[PDB]
Formats: sequence, C-alpha cells, structure tokens
Amino acid sequence: KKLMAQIFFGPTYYQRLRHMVDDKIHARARGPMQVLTRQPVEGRSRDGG
Amino acid sequence: RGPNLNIVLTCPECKVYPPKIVERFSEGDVVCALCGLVLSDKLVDRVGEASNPLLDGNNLSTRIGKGETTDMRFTKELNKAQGKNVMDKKDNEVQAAFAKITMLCDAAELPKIVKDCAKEAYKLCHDEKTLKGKSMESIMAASILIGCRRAEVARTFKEIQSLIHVKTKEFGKTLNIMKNILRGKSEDGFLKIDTDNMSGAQNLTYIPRFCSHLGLPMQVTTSAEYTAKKCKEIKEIAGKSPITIAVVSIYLNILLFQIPITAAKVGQTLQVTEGTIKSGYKILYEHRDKLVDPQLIANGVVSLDNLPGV
Amino acid sequence: NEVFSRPEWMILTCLPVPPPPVRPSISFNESQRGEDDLTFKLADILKANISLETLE
Amino acid sequence: NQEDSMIMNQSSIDRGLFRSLFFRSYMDQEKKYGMSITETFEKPQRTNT
Amino acid sequence: MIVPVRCFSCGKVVGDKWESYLNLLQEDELDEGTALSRLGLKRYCCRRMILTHVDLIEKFLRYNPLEKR
Amino acid sequence: FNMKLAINAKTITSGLKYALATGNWGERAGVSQVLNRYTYSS
Amino acid sequence: TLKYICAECSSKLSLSRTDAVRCKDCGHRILLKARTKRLVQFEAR
Ligand SMILES: [Zn+2]
Ligand SMILES: [Zn+2]
Ligand SMILES: [Zn+2]
Repeated sequence: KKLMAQIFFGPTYYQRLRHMVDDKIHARARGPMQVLTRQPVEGRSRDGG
Repeated sequence: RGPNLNIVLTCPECKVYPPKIVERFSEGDVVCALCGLVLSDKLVDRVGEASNPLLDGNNLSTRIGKGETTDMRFTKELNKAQGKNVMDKKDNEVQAAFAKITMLCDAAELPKIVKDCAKEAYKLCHDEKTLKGKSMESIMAASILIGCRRAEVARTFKEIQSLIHVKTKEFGKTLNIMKNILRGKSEDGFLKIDTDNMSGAQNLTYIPRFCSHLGLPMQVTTSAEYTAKKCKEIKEIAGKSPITIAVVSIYLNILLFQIPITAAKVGQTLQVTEGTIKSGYKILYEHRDKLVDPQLIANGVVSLDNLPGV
Repeated sequence: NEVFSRPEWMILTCLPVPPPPVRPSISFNESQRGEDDLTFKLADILKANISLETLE
Repeated sequence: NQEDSMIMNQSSIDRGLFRSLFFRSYMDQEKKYGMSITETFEKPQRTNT
Repeated sequence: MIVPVRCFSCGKVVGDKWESYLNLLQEDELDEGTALSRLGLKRYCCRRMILTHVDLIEKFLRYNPLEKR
Repeated sequence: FNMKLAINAKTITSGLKYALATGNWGERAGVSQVLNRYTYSS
Repeated sequence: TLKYICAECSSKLSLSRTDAVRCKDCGHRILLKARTKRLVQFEAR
C-alpha cells in the first residue's frame, strides 16, 4: 500500500565511523584480578570488569 | 633443607600426578582437564620500576630530585648525605664503570646488546683475585671486545684501541684472563656452547663493515666474503691475521669487479700496509680459480682476466 | 587518648613494615623482578638506618 | 530508527555497502637479556615448555 | 577500489559496464549523464554506482608485486 | 685526548630521538604525536 | 628450510634456523614469509 505521507528520498554521502559494536561488546562473569587490590582488572582486551 | 612452602595444584578427585591442569586466564580459574574441578580461583593476571637482579644485583636505591615546591638548601644536604655512604662503595664504583661502558658503547654507536653483554661480562669478571693489577682501561676494552664477540658482531683489536687508549700487551693479557674466568663462571654456572663465538679469526664478520668503509656495492662484499671463506683452504695464508685476509680478499674482488679504488686508498682506510696488501694479492694470484665465486664468472658479471698479473 | 594515641607515639622510633601484599613485586614479562615503590623506599630507609647505626 | 538510529538495507549490505577491510599488525622481537637468557622464535611443545 | 559487481540498492549488475563507461567518455566525448543513460542505468541508484566510483585499483597496480612469478 | 671520546654524538641523537618519540620537549608534553592514518583527510 | 621472499627484489629464498635474515641477491633485510601452500576456503558472502 502507498504510504499516506510522501518520503524525502535521494542519495546522501554517509561515512562509516570506526566504532564497531564488535570492538565494544563486553561481558565478564569472572576473570583475572589485579595484583594489588585483588579487584577485577580494567579493559575488555584483558577480560576486565 | 629449609621449609618447603610449596603449593602443588593437584586434583583431589582424579588423583593423577602430574595432573592435566588448564589455567583459564579469561575466567580466572585453574581447573583440572579431566573432571573440570577448579583448584584455585581469583588468580592474578605498572606500579613500580623494572629492575633485573642480574646486571646490577639486588640493589634498590632512589635518588633525590627537585619537586614542584622544593628549596635548594634541603636538596644539597640530602645529596651529600646520600653520597657519604661507605657500604655501597663497591656498588658506586661498579655503577661508575657501567656508566663508562655505556659512554664508550654510545661513542661507538654499538647496539644495545653489546652494552648489555659488556656490562654482564664486567660484572662477572669483577672483584677477581687473578684480575686486580690490570688497568681499568684494559678491563674496559676487554669487556667491550667480549661483548662484541658474544653478539656475533665482533670488532677488531684496532677498533677498541682506536677508542680506548690501551697498550696491546696489557689488553691481550686482560682479554685472556677475562676469557679464562668467563669460561670458569660458565662451567660453575650455566654451561654455554661456544659454537664459534670466541673465534680468533671471525673474518666473515669484518667483510661487510670493511666494504662499507670503502663504499663498495653488495656483490663485491659477498664475493669478498666467499673469497675470505675459501682463503682458509689456502695453507700459505692461513696464518695471516684475519684483518689482512679480509683486506686482501676485498682488494682482489675490487680488482675483479673493476672498482676504481687504489691499494693506497684501501690501505689508508683500513690501516693495513700497502706492501702487505700487495704481497697478499701476489700470493693469492696463483689461486684465482678457487677464490673467485664460480657462479659469478658463470653469470658473466666478472672475468678472471680483469685481475692484473704480477 | 591515654590508651590509643599518646603524643609520645607521634614520634617514630620503630617503623612498621607492611607485608608484600601491600607492596607486591610486579612482573613486566614474567622474567623481570620489578619491585613496588614502597619496597624501594623501605630499602632506602634501611640503608639510612644502617648508615646512622654505623656512624653512631 | 528512533533517537539517531538508522535502518540499513540488509540486501545492500550483502552487496558490499559499507563493507570494510580491517588490518591489525602484531610486532614481536626476540631479545637477548644476557648469555643464556635469550628468546627464540619457535613452535613450542607441551613436553618441554 | 574496483567497480562493484552489483548496484547496492537494487542489485543491477553494473560491474560489466565500467570498461564501456570509460570508452563512452574518452573516445566518444559524451558527457557523463548521456554515457550513463546509454549503458541502461536509468535509476539514479544505478547511476551513482558508476558515476561516483573511484578506480583505486589503478593506483594499487603501480606498485611492484611482492610475490612475482 | 681522543676526539671520538670528546664528542658524544649519542647526546644529540638520543635527545632528538627522545623528544620526538615522546611528546616531552626538554631535558611541554604532547608536542610530538603519532600521525593519524584513519583517513586521508584525518 | 622455510620459504621467504625478499621485500624489494622479490626473489624466493630458503632460510634455515641458523641463517641470518637477509636477502642473498640484493641484501634487503626485510623478508616476507611465503604464502601457505594449503588451500583456504572463503564463503562468497
Ligand atoms: Zn580432576
Ligand atoms: Zn540500482
Ligand atoms: Zn632481495
């Protein structure tokens, strides 16, 4: 069916930014602890908290 | 002897020694690979300063310096208090000698591995009863030469004498004593196979540097390396010094490749007598076939008639 | 306080030494033995104490 | 597509719209700490490592 | 870097029209719109595929091959 | 007197290399930065 | 033992463990590991 409202339509230049979800998704149930405070480490590359 | 104080990660259910143990670093666990039972959890994966207890020993010292709000009067008194300490005089002089090692290696543009090898060689040969009367410069020079030889990067005696003003006799005796005590420490500690690192000749390692001093192309350098390798088979010049063997091989391949460099320029650059170079070329002219690389003359880049006769 | 904080206890004559859990020895590549800053300061304190004992 | 979200065409993605290459370079050196303490580029085995 | 095989929006094969697009510009002296219409690209979704393409493979081919047989 | 020992070229070399490798400009931070190579315009 | 290619002259070389990493033809010290001989599978999506 036709939409009741007409749609603005045309080419537009779009850029892919370097923020991927796969480089940012992070989870940790348990992992390595820091040597000093024995708390979870920092950073998703180190399976951090 | 002494208390045990040792923890072994053994599975109390599989009872298999040695156990198959997986260190799940991502999940922070130490588990048995057979049953999956965890053994130690919350394992440890910056805040201080790096200090290797092999180069400077177990020395832990901090210096006094200017802060954000610092008076000049308080800093000088603390510096004089730190300087006037009697128990670290041996540590102070060995750090001064290590600073001299770094100064001499940095004035030669030697790589960092040479500095480390010379430092550990000085530390191993330090405070020896057999090595007490020798001059400090001789110890310095022999440590630098040992560090160059150990890293397969060995310089010559003339190089070290060009930097460090040391007489030839005392430098040779110091090198012999330090080699003896280094072999003794290797036998007492971790045994090291030489595999041609303390080699007296080492004429393969002088060819690229000596060709670089003359600005030769690469193929001249590899032809000279092949010539110097094949010069060992010649019994007439096997007793020659490896500097002279390297120089006459380089000069033979310069004449072979028609490089416009005279014997006088080679002798001036590498401090070999021009008569010695000429005699070495004359005595190597009879063995032209063996010294010249056969694949070079097969490819036609060089020919044996380019070498002038005697 | 008479029991918990006397002014005479404000002067340090017996320095407590924290355990290695307070000042752990880190590893840069599990072959270096880099110590904590508190270990270095305690070493300097010990050196100064030994120097003062020998001078006295 | 509410609150700055956008609806991308999946068919366009299948044909290469905004598909990108990603390169990551890992550097490693064998350093000589001393005489016997030297690193070696080798394939390790579970028996002796 | 090389011409896409298909139009992103609709899926028309435009990868076989790139070499004939360049010929319509350099030896037929056509402007870009008539060259696009001549090849059959009537939707601007297809026209932007060829019109806006940058042929970066030509710059990549100037470098010498690392593994040369 | 040895001229090779008199002039320590490592002073100039290491000073320039350290002040360009790190941002520190002395002996001001952030003066030298790793060049961005995400895009050409970057 | 293992195949390499010099970075600038593109000459195939075979290097062992004791060999210094250096081209034997042009002397460039940058060498690339040869591409693997096993066939590698790619989904065409
Ligand atoms: Zn088990
Ligand atoms: Zn289309
Ligand atoms: Zn090459």
